[PDB]
Amino acid sequence: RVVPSGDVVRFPNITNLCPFGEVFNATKFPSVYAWERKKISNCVADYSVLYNSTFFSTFKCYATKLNDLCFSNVYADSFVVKGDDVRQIAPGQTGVIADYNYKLPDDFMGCVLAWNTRNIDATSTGNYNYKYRYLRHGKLRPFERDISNVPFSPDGKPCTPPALNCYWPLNDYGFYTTTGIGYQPYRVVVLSFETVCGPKLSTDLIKNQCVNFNFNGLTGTGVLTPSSKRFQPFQQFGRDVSDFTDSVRDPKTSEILDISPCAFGGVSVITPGTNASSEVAVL
Amino acid sequence: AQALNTLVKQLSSNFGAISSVLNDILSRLDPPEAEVQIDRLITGRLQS
Amino acid sequence: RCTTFDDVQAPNYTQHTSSMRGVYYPDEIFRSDTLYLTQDLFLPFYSNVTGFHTINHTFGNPVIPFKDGIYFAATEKSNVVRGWVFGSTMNNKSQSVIIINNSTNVVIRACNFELCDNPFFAVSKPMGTQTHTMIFDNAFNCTFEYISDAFSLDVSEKSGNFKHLREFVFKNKDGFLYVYKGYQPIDVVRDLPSGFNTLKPIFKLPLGINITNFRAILTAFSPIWGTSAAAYFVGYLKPTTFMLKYDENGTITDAVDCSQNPLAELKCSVKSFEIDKGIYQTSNF
Ligand SMILES: *[C@@H]1O[C@H](CO)[C@@H](O[C@@H]2O[C@H](CO)[C@@H](O[C@@H]3O[C@H](CO)[C@@H](O)[C@H](O)[C@@H]3O)[C@H](O)[C@H]2NC(C)=O)[C@H](O)[C@H]1NC(C)=O
Ligand SMILES: *[C@@H]1O[C@H](CO)[C@@H](O)[C@H](O)[C@H]1NC(C)=O
Ligand SMILES: *[C@@H]1O[C@H](CO)[C@@H](O)[C@H](O)[C@H]1NC(C)=O
Repeated sequence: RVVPSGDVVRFPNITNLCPFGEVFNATKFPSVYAWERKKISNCVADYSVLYNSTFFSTFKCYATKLNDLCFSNVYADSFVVKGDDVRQIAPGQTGVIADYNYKLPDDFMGCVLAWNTRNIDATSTGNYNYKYRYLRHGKLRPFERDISNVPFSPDGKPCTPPALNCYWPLNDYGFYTTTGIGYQPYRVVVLSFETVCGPKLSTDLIKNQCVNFNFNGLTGTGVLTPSSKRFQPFQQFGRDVSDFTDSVRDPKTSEILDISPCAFGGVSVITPGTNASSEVAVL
Repeated sequence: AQALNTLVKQLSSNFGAISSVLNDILSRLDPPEAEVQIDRLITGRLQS
Repeated sequence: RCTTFDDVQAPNYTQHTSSMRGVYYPDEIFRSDTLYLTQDLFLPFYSNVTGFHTINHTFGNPVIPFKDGIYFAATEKSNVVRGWVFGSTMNNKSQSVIIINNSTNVVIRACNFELCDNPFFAVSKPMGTQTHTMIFDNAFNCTFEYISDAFSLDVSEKSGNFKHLREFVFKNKDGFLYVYKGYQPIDVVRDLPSGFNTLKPIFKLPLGINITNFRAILTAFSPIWGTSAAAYFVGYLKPTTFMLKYDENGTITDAVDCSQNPLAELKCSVKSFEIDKGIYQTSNF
């Protein structure tokens, strides 16, 4: 195997590690069906400030998914759930948070950061003023918000409250101080993963060498050289007649490249015999 | 042509892993999430 | 301002067979010298569609089902269908998206709008400019707002044949509404021209609304508002299997649906247009 020589880190223009108060500094979080959207754009982020705060206590990513960042905008989503509905903040996994309140995208997946608010966001009668959707005529697709402040028809027929046998779309959580951990209000920041990049620097195009490379949406080792492929302006990269990518439009300077793999192969040994000699020649 | 392409397309079989990509399973998932699904795609591709 | 018309009629329901419609670039992958088989949310071939002949009193934009995604076509002479309300309830009761082209910009927002009972473009008919976006009055609890880069489109009443054919495909995925754009020049008397036309990606829209209905915002024309001549359709995207023939430049040049007829279900097994004479095992029943 030919051992590579060089690093190729190519990206569009670079900003610094920005501070994000929407990640770790927000004090009051609203309901989950009307989950507050704040976003992250154009910053090389690590989200170590998820860990680095005195406002949170869980520190888990859905935690190797913390560095899962060389894509479009991350949405730091602010809402308070219950302990039995911490479990439903997930890509898919259609519980009462995911099917109707807050569904998560599934290209990459961020971090769900809860915090113990037994003494602030709860009461002994149940802080029922925070609510959630449990049944609605229509399921959420991923990354949606539901701000229907409306008395709801439970079957699609004109049965709205305050008429009889007509249901509300909102149950109470049951944020009790007198219960255990399963019924506590938990201030939850979710980084919805659907332009930031974690390992985002800029290095040189080490062309015509067995290198490493890290691109906008493309990693691997190989040989780099300009290409002549008629890329469309809406086409990022090329693939071969097989299904691995061998051509890329450069993330930094848009030069259409080729990606051949590094050279490799077998080894023979041509010997005439130990009784004959002790020299060999290899193929 | 067929026996190469059948050998080609069975690279892209998941074999019970979360993807058929050994470097996503390497890099994107946890190191306990990795070796579970590294050991799946080898035994799949080895007997393919 | 939420205003109504003098008369809103039903269209002529003129039936048509959509021959080669709905094709787009799914991915950002370039491939060449190749022939690629995929399913995605596609408009099928030979699909029976209906002609929404909007003519001078007819105004077709009720609640129309979206449910995953839709195909849209419009042979245009007066450039009438230029807006779309997306959402679930179509009232000021759930979060909706108003995508409009107001002859200067593409204005897209994601809010709980004060939705009128009539989605139209209040446009003066003898000159073709919009007075007010009389679809909402204001908005509440927004998540998105955008204005595109500026240009101009002549949207007055024109006569003769249809000179403009626009091809539109809308789809709900991961919050991102994907809206793709196709266009060709035409010279069109009746329902639709036969022929092949692709689409390309333009918009990646994290709108965040429950997309289950759509009301295609038309353009009103009166100097009490009316309309004028526009032939536009409604089609449905289905999880069907397509072949994708790529030329040497990576332009999709032809496509074959697998689920039309047993001839074209055979093509997806052979992976060609050329099929030799004989018998070929295809999938079980
Ligand atoms: C892919 O797109 C490229 C354009 O970027 C196409 O290349 C160009 O194709 C045209 C039409 O074949 C060529 O024009 C021809 O020029 C000759 C020379 O005078 C003339 O005799 C012909 O009547 C015709 O006008 C053009 O030269 C060519 N460009 C270059 C640089 O050669 C290409 O054809 C497209 N691919 C396919 C498969 O069509
Ligand atoms: C080595 O080759 C020679 C060639 O004639 C032979 O005579 C000799 O026996 C060989 N050596 C052994 C150990 O057999
Ligand atoms: C398409 O459906 C309509 C139903 O309104 C029907 O009248 C028409 O004949 C159909 N088209 C064909 C080609 O059968």
